[PDB]
Amino acid sequence: VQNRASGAEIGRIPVDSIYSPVLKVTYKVDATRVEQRTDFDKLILDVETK
Amino acid sequence: NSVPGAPNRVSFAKLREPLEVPGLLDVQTDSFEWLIGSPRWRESAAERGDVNPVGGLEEVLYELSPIEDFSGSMSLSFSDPRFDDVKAPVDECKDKDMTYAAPLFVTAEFINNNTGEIKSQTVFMGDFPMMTEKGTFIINGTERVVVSQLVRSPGVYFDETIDKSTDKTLHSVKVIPSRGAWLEFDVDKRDTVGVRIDRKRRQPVTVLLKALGWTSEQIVERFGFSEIMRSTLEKDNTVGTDEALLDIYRKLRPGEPPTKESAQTLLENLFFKEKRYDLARVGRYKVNKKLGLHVGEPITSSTLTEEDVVATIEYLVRLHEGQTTMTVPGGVEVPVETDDIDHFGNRRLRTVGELIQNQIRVGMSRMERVVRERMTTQDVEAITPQTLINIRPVVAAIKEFFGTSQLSQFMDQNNPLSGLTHKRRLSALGPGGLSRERAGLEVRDVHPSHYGRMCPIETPEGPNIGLIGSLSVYARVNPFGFIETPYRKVVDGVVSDEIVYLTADEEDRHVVAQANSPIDADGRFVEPRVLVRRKAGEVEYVPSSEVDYMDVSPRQMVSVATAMIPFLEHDDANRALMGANMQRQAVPLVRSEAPLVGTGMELRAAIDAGDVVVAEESGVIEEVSADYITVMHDNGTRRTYRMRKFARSNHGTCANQCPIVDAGDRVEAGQVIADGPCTDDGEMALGKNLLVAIMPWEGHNYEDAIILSNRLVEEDVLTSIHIEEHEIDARDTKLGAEEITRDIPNISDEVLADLDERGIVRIGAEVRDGDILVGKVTPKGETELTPEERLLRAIFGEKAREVRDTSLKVPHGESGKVIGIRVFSREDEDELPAGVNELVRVYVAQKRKISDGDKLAGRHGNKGVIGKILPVEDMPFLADGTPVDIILNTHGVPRRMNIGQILETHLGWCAHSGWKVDAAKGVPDWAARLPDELLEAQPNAIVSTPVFDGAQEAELQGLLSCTLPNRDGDVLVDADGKAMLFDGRSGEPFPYPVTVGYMYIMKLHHLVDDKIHARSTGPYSMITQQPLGGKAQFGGQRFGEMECWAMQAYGAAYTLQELLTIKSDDTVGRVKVYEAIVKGENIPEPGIPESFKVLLKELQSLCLNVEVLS
Amino acid sequence: VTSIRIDGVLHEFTTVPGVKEDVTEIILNLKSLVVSSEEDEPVTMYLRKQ
RNA sequence: CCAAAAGAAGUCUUUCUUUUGGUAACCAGGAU
Repeated sequence: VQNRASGAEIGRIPVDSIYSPVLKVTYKVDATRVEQRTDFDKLILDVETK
Repeated sequence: NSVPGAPNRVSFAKLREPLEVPGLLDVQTDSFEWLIGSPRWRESAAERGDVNPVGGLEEVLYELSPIEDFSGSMSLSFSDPRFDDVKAPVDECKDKDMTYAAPLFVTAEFINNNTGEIKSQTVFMGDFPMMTEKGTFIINGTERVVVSQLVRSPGVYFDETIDKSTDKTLHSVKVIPSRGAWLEFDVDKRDTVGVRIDRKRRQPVTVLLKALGWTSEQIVERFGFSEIMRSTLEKDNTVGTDEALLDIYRKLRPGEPPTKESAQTLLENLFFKEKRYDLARVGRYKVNKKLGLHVGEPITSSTLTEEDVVATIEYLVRLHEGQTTMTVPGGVEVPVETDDIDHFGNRRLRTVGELIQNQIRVGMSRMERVVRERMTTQDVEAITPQTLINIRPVVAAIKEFFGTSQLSQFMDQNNPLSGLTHKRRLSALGPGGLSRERAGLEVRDVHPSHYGRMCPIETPEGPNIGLIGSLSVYARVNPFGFIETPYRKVVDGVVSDEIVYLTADEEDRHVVAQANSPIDADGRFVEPRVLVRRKAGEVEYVPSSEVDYMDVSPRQMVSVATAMIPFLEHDDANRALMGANMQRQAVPLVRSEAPLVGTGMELRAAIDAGDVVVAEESGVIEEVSADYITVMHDNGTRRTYRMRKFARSNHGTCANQCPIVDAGDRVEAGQVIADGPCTDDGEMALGKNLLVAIMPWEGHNYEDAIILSNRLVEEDVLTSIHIEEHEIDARDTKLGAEEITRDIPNISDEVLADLDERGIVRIGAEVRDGDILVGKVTPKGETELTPEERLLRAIFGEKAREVRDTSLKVPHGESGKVIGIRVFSREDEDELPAGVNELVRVYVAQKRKISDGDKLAGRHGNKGVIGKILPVEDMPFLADGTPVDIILNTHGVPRRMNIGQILETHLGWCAHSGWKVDAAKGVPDWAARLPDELLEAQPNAIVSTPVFDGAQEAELQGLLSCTLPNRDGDVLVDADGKAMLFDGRSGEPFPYPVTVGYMYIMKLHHLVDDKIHARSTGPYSMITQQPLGGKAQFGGQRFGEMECWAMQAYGAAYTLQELLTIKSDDTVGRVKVYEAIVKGENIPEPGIPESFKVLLKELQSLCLNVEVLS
Repeated sequence: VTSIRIDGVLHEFTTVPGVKEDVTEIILNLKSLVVSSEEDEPVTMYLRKQ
């Protein structure tokens, strides 16, 4: 945030802000495709926070 | 490798180089210390040219002295040039706008040749700018570079040109001297041998020969082997020496009465009296070598001689006769052949010392003219050597050279590599060289004599292509200005380690093999047949018994910038030229990162450029800080190194220096002790390693466009700092008393808040366009004697208070913090330009992130502007959730023939992940000749592939097959080098694997924020009332002739009429249309442009009665 | 973190006496903090070292 | 067309009146 936008002295140093706790996310699906056509998926979701 | 603290960068090189890369700034520094005559050069010449050591200044002073009058009754002589210590250090000179220079003194001695009264004095000859330890000059505070010039050497050049009318060969010869008069001998369509002295009509050679004192018997005695010379002599029509002299006088002296003494003396004056004709030492050497006259005698004397002229004529007639070789009486025989003027045996280099010597020479010529004119208008016995010398022309010549020239330029300081490339440049254009608009295509080519001497790749891409080149890595310039290259001589089939430097002619005589040949560990080629270079650059297969020499290494034909491209031989020359030229446009970033896959040239180029701090003496670090490093030497003494923090370069970039040592470490001599702008622990680091995918993605990387992750903006990966400089000064003026103050007329207080108590803004204050940086007022002038006001001023005491605020405002499109303020003043007896009381300089700094439209690039010429910057969630990501950073298009790679980027991507992935070749039972065959300790690497390993001896395709494939898993035992990239990506925007996996890896990309200094501009209305010109030009004023875009043709072709007459009248220079139309727009009315009709009326007035001023009828 | 204020410095492009890093590097190092607050309004945390 | 000063009205800050004040040519370097 620019120093002028807020009312701040010369000694203020605005800093870029990153408010994100999550670090890395991925997933993989285990699809079962049988010959009799009763199918379904299986989502395995992996979450890593800081 | 040979630096005491360099990082461990493991190389794929198979060969071993006998010779280390020379000092890369030796051209400049060894050319200047010859000019001033340092003891270092004296020793260097002693172990080489001890026959005649003399500097440039001593040569000039010896050729100048003595200065004598016509009677010869008095003389003046100069000797013993001497320098004092520099007036101030480098840093003070750069800070205070002072030229870095040293005083020069000479010993002038005046002798009266009729009284013998000798008068010696020490004469001050001015302040002589001195070169720093980095190859630069500091003139008026700025740092400059003198470029070496490629010219044509003086000598004799024979050439043949066919004839259209007769289809006959017509030979010719040109004797081009240094600073003299030309004379050409030629054979015309009729079988006769002519002459063109100075620049006149052809005359028979017999006339010149007789004028030289040759009887018609001697001519037919020696020149009796040719029908042409007999034919010319018979039809000569001139008998008697005096008649020939008179005819030459007629041709040369227009409208003057011919005589015997004048004709006898003028011919010898033009070519034999050495005051109006010089060949130098290079010209004399070249003439003697071409004609083979004086092989033994040393070169002392620089004028022509009758022997040379007769030998030239004989050579020309025998060349026309079709002879093979010719022997001249008293000299060894030589081959009779024509010359190539683009041969690097005929083009010499005028280095930084030669150019300054030439300027001192013209200055001294002017001074001696003044001296010998002043020696006749002063009475004798009042003359002292100080009253004859006028030093002003000499110092004027130096100022003219160092301020106004096409070879004295502002140092290129975009990044450290730019300056090193600037100091090793050979430009064929300058005063005394060819011109950019008048250069053909035969001088822009790459002659086969350039091998090892001028890099064929690195050259400008514009209309300067071929006219500016760069010196190769191993090349050196010999005492005559000819470039040399080391060769490893092979004696009887045994490749020795004796390095010999050969210039292009000697390299022509012998047969040279290649560096990457199969040496068998005992200096013996494996096979008898090897590629070589024969006389005219011909490449053949000679049995390995004729070979005389071999190159000291590959990478001998490339320059510094082109030696930093990995996998250069997999890229075509067109794209490698761009890749080399775009590496010196990269901007320094806030934090630097060394490439994962380099070539090993980065460390040497970083330490030789000079932007790093290097320990002068070994010792132990005592104190470290962001501002200095204190080293405690082994013997008592201590040294403190000060750092350049956030300093502006010539091109507005940051020039930080930060230490890379701690308070207890021990350092060694020559060890890098503090990084620089674009260095990472001593190695060049111009860009960053980004994870890349080589797929087309939704058309955003279409036609050379690029897609970036938003992580590179959040994490400040491609951020850079740019600094600006603003100047203003207070000057006396005839009215007097300019002042820097806060009391400015017609200005409120809200616009006087950031200013401190005495004008200048406060440090730390952010500014926008239009804000005042330095408050200043000047007298309003118009000193007027109005009765009441003047009578109040005079006796009553009313003050003038005439003020006109010429304040310093930050120009359009600029902003940022105020980081520094430098204020000079006359009160503190600072050295300021004459008539200036005060001078204040304000520095404004910005921090710029990467954004759409900014230009990026790799090292292989794969440029492109940033098309989009995607959020990190909608990007292709690996199976473990890792997004890619950059996406490059597929259609650009195979068509441009720069497949080196794909191999760099593969090796970058291998280096990032780390590998381990499994030598469980025997090393694999593909890893047989792979160097040891390359069979395994740790993650994030730095490797190097030299330019022409690096990683083979089989080795890359093998390394890809064996590469470590990341965290869990998952290998993301298979043996082909491709990965299965997920579509972060839809979610489904992409159907086919994609190529992923790590590429080293650079941020170029072509940012959008300097390129965007718009204007509704603004300032206009004065003579013609059209809008100005440029962003800093405001200015409009130009609607040229071609854009007018386009609109005429469309048929749009009203658009074209308004664009040229009520948008440019219809003075009433502008205001009327603005009013109509703001009030919602209809746009009015245009009038007459003002430029047409200006044209009419100029035509009338040329006395032409131009009138418009009705 | 939204902004900082070092007492002896006026802007981001300067140096602190005694500190091996400069203010830009200090800010880039602080850009790796992970902190969790519980109240909406801004709060300030102090750092003092000798 | 803008800035400053003074006077008047209202709003708590705009309008009306008066005065003062108000660019080029060279050389060089780049890009497509």
